[PDB]
Amino acid sequence: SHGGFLSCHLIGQYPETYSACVVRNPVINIASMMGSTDIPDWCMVEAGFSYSSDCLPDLSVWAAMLDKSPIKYAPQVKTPLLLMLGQEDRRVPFKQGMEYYRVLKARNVPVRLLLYPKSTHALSEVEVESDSFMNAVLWLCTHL
Amino acid sequence: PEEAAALYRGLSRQPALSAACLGPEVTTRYRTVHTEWTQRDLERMENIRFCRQYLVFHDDSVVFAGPAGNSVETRGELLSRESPSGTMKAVLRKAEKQFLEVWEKNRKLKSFNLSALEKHGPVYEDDCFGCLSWSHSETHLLYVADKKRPKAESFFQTKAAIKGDQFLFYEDWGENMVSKSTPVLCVLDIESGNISVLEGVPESVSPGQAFWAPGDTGVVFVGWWHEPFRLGIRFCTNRRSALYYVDLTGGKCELLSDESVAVTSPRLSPDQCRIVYLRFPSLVPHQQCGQLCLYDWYTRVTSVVVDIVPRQLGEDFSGIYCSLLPLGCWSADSQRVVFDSPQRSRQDLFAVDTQMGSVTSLTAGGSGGSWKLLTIDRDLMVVQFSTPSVPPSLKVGFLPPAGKEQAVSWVSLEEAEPFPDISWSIRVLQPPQQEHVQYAGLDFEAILLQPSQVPMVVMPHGGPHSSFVTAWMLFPAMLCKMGFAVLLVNYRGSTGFGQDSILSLPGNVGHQDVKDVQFAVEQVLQEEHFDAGRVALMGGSHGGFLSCHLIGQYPETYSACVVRNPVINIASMMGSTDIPDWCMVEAGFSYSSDCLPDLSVWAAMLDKSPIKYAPQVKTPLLLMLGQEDRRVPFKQGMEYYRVLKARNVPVRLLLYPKSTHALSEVEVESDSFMNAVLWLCTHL
Amino acid sequence: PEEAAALYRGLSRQPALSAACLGPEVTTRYRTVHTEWTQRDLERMENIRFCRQYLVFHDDSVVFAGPAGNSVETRGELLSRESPSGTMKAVLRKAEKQFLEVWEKNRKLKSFNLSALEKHGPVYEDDCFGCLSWSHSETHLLYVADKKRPKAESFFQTKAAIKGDQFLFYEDWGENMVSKSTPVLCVLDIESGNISVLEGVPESVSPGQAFWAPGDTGVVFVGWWHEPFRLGIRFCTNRRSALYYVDLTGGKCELLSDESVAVTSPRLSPDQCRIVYLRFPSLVPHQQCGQLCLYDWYTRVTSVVVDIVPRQLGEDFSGIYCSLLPLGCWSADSQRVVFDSPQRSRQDLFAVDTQMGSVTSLTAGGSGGSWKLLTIDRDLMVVQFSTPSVPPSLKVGFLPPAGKEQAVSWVSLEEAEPFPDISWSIRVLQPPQQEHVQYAGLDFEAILLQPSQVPMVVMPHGGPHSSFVTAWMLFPAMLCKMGFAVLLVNYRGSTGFGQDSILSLPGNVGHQDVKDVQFAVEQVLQEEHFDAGRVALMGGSHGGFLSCHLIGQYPETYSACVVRNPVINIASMMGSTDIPDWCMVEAGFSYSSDCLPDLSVWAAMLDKSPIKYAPQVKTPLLLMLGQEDRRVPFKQGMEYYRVLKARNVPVRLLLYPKSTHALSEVEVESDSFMNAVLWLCTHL
Amino acid sequence: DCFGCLSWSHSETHLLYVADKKRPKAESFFQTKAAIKGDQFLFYEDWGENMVSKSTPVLCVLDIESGNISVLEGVPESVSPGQAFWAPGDTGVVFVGWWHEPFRLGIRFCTNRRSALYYVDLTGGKCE
Ligand SMILES: CC(=O)N[C@@H](C)[C@H](C)O
Ligand SMILES: CC(=O)N[C@@H](C)[C@H](C)O
Ligand SMILES: CC(=O)N[C@@H](C)[C@H](C)O
Repeated sequence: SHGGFLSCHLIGQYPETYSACVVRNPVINIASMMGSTDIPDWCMVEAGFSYSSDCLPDLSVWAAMLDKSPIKYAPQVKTPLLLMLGQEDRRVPFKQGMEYYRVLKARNVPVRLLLYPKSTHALSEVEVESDSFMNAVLWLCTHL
Repeated sequence: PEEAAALYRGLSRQPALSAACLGPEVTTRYRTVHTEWTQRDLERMENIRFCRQYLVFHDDSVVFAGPAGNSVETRGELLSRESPSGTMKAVLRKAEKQFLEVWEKNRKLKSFNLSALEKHGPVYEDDCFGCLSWSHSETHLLYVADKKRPKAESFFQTKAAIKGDQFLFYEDWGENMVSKSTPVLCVLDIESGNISVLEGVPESVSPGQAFWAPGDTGVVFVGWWHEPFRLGIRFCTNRRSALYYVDLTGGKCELLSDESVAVTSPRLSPDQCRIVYLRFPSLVPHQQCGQLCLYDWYTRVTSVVVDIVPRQLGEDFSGIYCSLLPLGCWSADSQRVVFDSPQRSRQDLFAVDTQMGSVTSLTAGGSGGSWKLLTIDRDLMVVQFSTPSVPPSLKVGFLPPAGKEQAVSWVSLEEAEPFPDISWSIRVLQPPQQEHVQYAGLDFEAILLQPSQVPMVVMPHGGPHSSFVTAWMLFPAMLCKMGFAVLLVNYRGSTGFGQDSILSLPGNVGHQDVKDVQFAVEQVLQEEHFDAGRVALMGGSHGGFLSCHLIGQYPETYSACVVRNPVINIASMMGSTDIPDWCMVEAGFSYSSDCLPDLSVWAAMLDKSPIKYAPQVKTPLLLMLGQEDRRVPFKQGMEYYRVLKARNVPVRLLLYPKSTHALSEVEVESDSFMNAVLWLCTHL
Repeated sequence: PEEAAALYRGLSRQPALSAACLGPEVTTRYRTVHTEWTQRDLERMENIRFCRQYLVFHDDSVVFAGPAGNSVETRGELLSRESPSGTMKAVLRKAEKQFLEVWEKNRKLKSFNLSALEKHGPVYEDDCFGCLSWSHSETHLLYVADKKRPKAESFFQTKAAIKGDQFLFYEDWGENMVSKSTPVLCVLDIESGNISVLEGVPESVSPGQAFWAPGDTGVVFVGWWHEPFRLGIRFCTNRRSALYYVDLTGGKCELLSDESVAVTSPRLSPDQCRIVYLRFPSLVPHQQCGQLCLYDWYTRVTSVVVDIVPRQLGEDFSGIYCSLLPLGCWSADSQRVVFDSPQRSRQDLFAVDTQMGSVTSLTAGGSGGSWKLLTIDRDLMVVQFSTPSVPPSLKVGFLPPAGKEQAVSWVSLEEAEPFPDISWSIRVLQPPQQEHVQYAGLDFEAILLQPSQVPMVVMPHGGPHSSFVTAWMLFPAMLCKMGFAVLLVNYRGSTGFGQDSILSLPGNVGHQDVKDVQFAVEQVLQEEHFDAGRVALMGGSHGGFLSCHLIGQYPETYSACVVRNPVINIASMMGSTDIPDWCMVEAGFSYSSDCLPDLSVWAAMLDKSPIKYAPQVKTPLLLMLGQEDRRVPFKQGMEYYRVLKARNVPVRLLLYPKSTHALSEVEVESDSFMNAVLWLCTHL
Repeated sequence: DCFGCLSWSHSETHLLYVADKKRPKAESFFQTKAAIKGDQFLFYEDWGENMVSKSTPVLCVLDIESGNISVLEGVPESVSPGQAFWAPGDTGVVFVGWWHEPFRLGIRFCTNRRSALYYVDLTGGKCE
């Protein structure tokens, strides 16, 4: 989640310091996230603007959320990545990981994706959790 | 609510044609024509498909024609194709599993269980990739089916395969193509019963629309490029593609057309010496005017039989706008091709010579109407004719020799009773300031329906590279029967008006078509003298986008609005859809796969979106959304709904948990239409 | 096992006719004939039903005939009936629920949901009671459906009806009629859409076979008596019944025939002035020779057009043995009736005049074959012809005027390729001592199939009041193809040999037919010079009872035996069968509802049971039983098996958990047949 | 855990819990009949993440002796109640009310939603 947001920021801004990365349901674009989520106030508060129910964001607000997003550092990533997404996630929509995956695939960077059709923001199902943990451990053992 | 329900029940009774074919000629001479029809059953809430047979006695003249039995309903049939000689018939049946059966005479010769053979995935039943072609030797069959994914198992499995790859990701072809990643060509031998997959298709290409080469030596197909992404393919004819030929044995592959432009709909002449297809020059708009290209099998040469008409090539032709050519389109002489294309605000049939290059309109003249060609075999043409005031009817004609094509006589196999309470007309409108510099002098049209103090309903088409034609439309007809004058607007950028009209729209979506619709409404109100107090809007998809723009920029001109799956924010839409290039092209920027938009691009899409005018809306609104829509995500309507609800504006919302971009389900369509009619009747 | 499977697959491919109808006459004159066929699909393990249409051009002569399309499979249709004028068509569709649809031209006019109206139970799809008749004014429909049982609830029900009657007992009509207690007549008005149940049927009578009276004033039906018990009705034509007429309004009821004899199959003349039905004089045997009775609607008089033939009325007639007359059986002149009846060891078509009383055989002479009449309209007859060496074929003929009926010419619409590797013949046998005193001079027949050191298979028919006819039988044909000579025996007591032959059998079942079968086998072995070392037996129901007797009474004459649902003890069967009368009659006693069998009765039944010879059986026996057989309790076979097993006699038992007395399910029939062949082959 | 509650009465004779409200029955326009027509596919907003099909809860009180179930009639219209418990003396119910006007923001992992503490009498619908 937010840890994935920080991990993407770290692998983007410091490319030659890490050898692997595993992220589950990350946040990639705040501006695109605001339109499709159940907590639109989270994006406004984290960006730095007060949230108003009867309001429409201006161009400066969108510019701020675009500048703070990790996708801005996408064309500098050079570390293998593994993503786990929940197709029924409603807090962080699953398209956020897919746009990052598309950007990384366009530049020919090794990326692995696993999509769970019935999971949620927590990945709390026994089978889902077991499979995700085993895949992450094998990925880390193989690359490191 | 009882009168509206009765009217809908009455108007949904009329059937619609789906396909046609011609049987072998029997010397007593006469022929049999097989027609397939579809209808809506409201008691069962389903789409019933049935079949019927007709007999035509011919001497190059239609001596006699009549029915030859009753209608028998068929269930479970996906694909069918009669034999080239008419002896046999191959059918695909979805009995959970899939079966391929070969009927001959009055007995089922053999049926094959495709699933239990464990060689491929489920077959393709769509029109973009689905194909079933008999061999020229009548001994083999060919079709397209999904590839076989290796079996996967969990890490912790009790055992008396790849472990961990259970939940891998497989990308599909966007809208209405769920779980369709990579198709493959399969060939079945009827005698032995074996199934073999071809081994010459390039890795980065998905094949389709295959047919057997002359001599049964190879397979000719159309390949679509899916590297690095899989863009949406429904309602889009700008995807990179090519024409390929692959030998049955050895895996040899050869290229037959250019690799930097879309090519589609290839057909083979009865003489088995030439191929004709459609080529699209540009890739920016999702629907444009193509050119008819011809390829010689022996001489190995290519030519352009028809070209792109800039504005209009004569008073009868405006360009080729059909996505798929008919399954049978050649003539007996193997020198002429008959197709059906839109023209202005109607649809017509055209015949094109592959040597001279002239195009002649067979249905030219008259007051209007829509004609559709179903098949042509041995110079016998089967045609469906529809008009806004009469349900579709069936007709059979004979193609006269070259130079006298316009003198064609029709025989009515099946005629439907018309509705004499609907009068329709076509109005031509010239824009004022509003005209651009590169493209000047263009005019658009609008169809007006009135009964034969009158409220009006304005309907713009989606697309925006689509068009309205004078055919049988259920909803406008029932609205006119209720007492509403209906105006369907074909603004600048529609199809059937030349390539310049299509090319003018991109880069100006939001400030040019809205003005065109408003001007059409104002001119019609001034001329026809209707009731200006009660005027309503009702648009679907892109039309909803235009309707929201209209109700935002002109608040005191309308009294109601009904929108289904509208587009509200382009910038937010770009991130979650299967066609990201649509937003970039409509905004005015070239689409690049390896690119990230800047702040100026986001500012442009924000300025062109209708949400910018949200705090000025003062008209009641009704929204219909599909929770499983993948072309226009359903959050787009919900953000507009939230903005309108915050300002305390009366809004009604209906969400269908299993619908799609089309709302094509019988129950969904019935409920949505009834709700819209009640809303319009109550508010107006 | 591969060769036998391939042979069965090849021989099961041939289709079989099910029904036929004739369309309206069109003046160009020509007519359309609709044929329905059934086939066995082994890949899906189901029975596929499809339809086909033919065209016949007539000038009272068949000028031309040929096919008019392909075959389309239909699923979910239970009952159908074309309109009397041919304009419309009513269909019953089992889409969980039941629908009644009215098709006209190329569109479904209206469909009614029968279940949601909550007026009656499920409709009847059988042939004994099922009926669907259009009104003479073409505005109403009539059918038969189960009665409505009042709702019941448990004593302890959580509530936000009768309590305690949840598990009440409702008696059904024996075999193959589960959950069918009391039917009722329902009339549906197409215009309004209402459904009304008639209110004149007597309480102690179940109605059926209804049709509209002349003038659309009332309904004429056949009523069956079910007081105090409900005896089995399948394969039985001796149940008390009568002919009743009930007015639509007022509930008036009238009787038209005698109330102390079975009457069935009433038909109405095209002139709408007379009715013809079949009357059965005796009630003892389950199948006998009836008489054709005629009733005048205006004069209110009754007469006997045909009577019971004691031995033989000429060299071409032996009596009427058909349970149901064809749906269309009258002629245009409304003075002649055409039916199909067995005669000796074949089946023929007969025409009977209702004024003179003479019966003429249209298919008289020739070498053999089986003819079946499907329909006759406007003196045009549709006929199915089958022979043991050729699958059934379709034919169309014209009925010549009176006095020259034997000069009828046929036109072959559809002909099936024959099998030239099978030769069949008919043998006549005269019994020795073995002849009774009351009935002397009777002779029986046997059909012999041989290829065109040979083992033989002997097959007696069930019934025992049934018969074998020279028609297309799958199992004897495949056995002959394997290399087995097949002998089908029609012992004394079969049908098609006069009333005396039928009446001789009762009271002597167990010591007379066994000797007849043994004599036939001995004579055939002596004459044809086959291999006496290898001779097998195979039979079902009564045939199984006979087979068991033979292998016990004659120990060293057979080398194997395959029985199916056999009768092993009549005494025990009496209390566990739906037809307890059969046991009493066959044993030689008069069945009485109010009677408890004495010791004498029991003794007789046990002495005729084949279990009294069990200690001597030494032939390997293959037993196939249907767990849900309600005609012959499956426990019968079990008791025989136990005895033989205890005495160490090779017995293999294959119990089907859902099969009935017929074991007709494709999955059961395919396995049973296959297993049988292997068994016989191995031992022989 | 946000709204679920089950509290015994102080007199040990009643029970109280929270359950979803009752939506009026709806039917299609074309229904075969031997209710509101057209409102079948109306929209009901839920409480965001992991709370699918949970729009407006209500307080229910069950009497063990008689077996009747009664819904309280004092909760304000624009407030969803929860975390209820019996007041001292078994005279009323004290609960926490969350505001859902005009939107329903997500509530899982969030503790900044506007709310208040309310007291409602069993009979009369008095609210404080
Ligand atoms: C409050 C929230 O949105 N959290 C997601 C970003 C992550 C599960 O942390
Ligand atoms: C191509 C596309 O996205 N169309 C939607 C906006 C609408 C169904 O028109
Ligand atoms: C009349 C009848 O069904 N009898 C049984 C014994 C058998 C099926 O023959």
